[PDB]
Amino acid sequence: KKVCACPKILKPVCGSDGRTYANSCIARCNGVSIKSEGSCPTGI
Repeated sequence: KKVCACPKILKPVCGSDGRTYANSCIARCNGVSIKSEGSCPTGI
């Protein structure tokens, strides 16, 4: 099984699954799309 290696960049974003990613590249490798900006909350 292959997997993407997350880069060393900062200012993460929120995918359309409702989870945090270091960039759009990572959400895409999980089958998610970018939705909003910043680190996403746990749901609180």
